[PDB]
Amino acid sequence: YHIDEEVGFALPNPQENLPDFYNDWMFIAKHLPDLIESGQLRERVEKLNMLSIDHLTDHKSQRLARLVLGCITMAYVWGKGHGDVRKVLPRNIAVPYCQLSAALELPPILVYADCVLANWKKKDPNKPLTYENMDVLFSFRDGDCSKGFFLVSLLVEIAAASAIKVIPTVFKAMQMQERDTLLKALLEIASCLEKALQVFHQIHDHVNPKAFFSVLRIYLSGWKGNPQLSDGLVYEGFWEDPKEFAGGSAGQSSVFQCFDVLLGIQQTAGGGHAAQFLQDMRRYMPPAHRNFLCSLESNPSVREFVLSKGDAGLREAYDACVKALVSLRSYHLQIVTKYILIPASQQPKENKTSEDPSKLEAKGTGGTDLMNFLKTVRSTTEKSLL
Ligand code: HEM
Ligand SMILES: N[C@@H](CC(=O)c1ccccc1NC=O)C(=O)O
Ligand SMILES: N[C@@H](Cc1c[nH]c2ccccc12)C(=O)O
Ligand code: NA
Repeated sequence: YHIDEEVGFALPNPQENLPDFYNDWMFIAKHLPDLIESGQLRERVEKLNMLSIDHLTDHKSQRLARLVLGCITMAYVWGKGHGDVRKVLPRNIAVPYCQLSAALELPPILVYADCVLANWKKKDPNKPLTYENMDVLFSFRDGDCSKGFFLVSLLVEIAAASAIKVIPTVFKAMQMQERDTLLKALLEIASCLEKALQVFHQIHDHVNPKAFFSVLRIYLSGWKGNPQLSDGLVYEGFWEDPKEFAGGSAGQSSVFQCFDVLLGIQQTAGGGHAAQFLQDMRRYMPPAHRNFLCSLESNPSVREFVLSKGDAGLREAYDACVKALVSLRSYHLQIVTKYILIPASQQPKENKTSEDPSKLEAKGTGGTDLMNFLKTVRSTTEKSLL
């Protein structure tokens, strides 16, 4: 299911170079802060020729070309972010991008698996995966804090990954009726979620709230339910009608959904605004990760095993996992308040009164409120406690 032992849902050692044939793409993607600032980005994109994708012959090269083209697409549509949008993606970019995306079974828009899971490198290959040994491959604007946002996102992803390798033992232990093994495995998983919560605290010293809200969030914004692009984006020369696709969210992270499905927590079931959003977000995940979540759903319920047992220790190990998931979502609520809500009331993007966000200048849907969505997801988690 293309899950790594060290990095989990992340692409191990992403490719950094494309074949020389695609150098013109690489040059524009590496120079977006320059080309955007100078108002030359759009002109440069419109002057490219069409480059066949036929010389992208391995998965890692295709993932890199998809990160490159996705970054160029965000920059082209939004420009400087001052509201001067482009509603048609030119043929010479749009056609090879939609072909590539169909080969990778991903939508033709920048997603989490591009801008986080494939957008990193080690500075020192021989030194471990820590922030100060790492760097991102692409940024949009000078001072947009893309390095902090993408890399701390990744590191949280890597920390949660250490739980995914226990999930085999969880299911083996149930069928072997292995009480002590099952109980210890659940403690291990909770410990790994506790560690991802620790890593998530690093956001504050690498991402500035106002740069995120006022710069980086622009290029992470899609064209689903976006007043700037009511009917979607036109992929010239590929589809005749505009299409609507949500922007990046870690809604597109398997991580929280992986543990929702493992623990028998039903976000995924019986819900209006929520649940449906979580399931559509699976369309923005790499196919192998989509399948991993669906195989998980087909296993016996860990939760119902644990209720049937009359075992206070087993029940406590399970609750430790649910509790860690709750804390992660409580903490993620605070983050969203600092990085989206508070800036959006200080008048760089207006909602209602001060904190009635459609989530604002963003990407997929806000319905009424993203905090209502996020609170609903968290509240369902805490009602799963035994
Ligand atoms: C750092 C690692 C992060 C992870 C692992 C993560 C994970 C998630 C997940 C799994 C969801 C889906 C809801 C849920 O399952 O509870 C979500 C939603 C959301 N996240 Fe995050 N998140 C991270 C960072 C951030 C940051 C820094 C922001 C800054 C505002 C943010 C903004 C949002 C928003 C606005 C939503 C609501 C869905 C949407 O409208 O996009 N996330 N996140
Ligand atoms: N930032 C939050 C929570 C927090 O900082 C925290 C610190 C250590 C271990 C866990 C935490 N989050 C628990 O939900 C606070 O202000 O308390
Ligand atoms: N979801 C927030 C920011 C965010 C959180 N996780 C993400 C992953 C990818 C891209 C953006 C995000 C937004 O609407 O912009
Ligand atoms: Na582990």
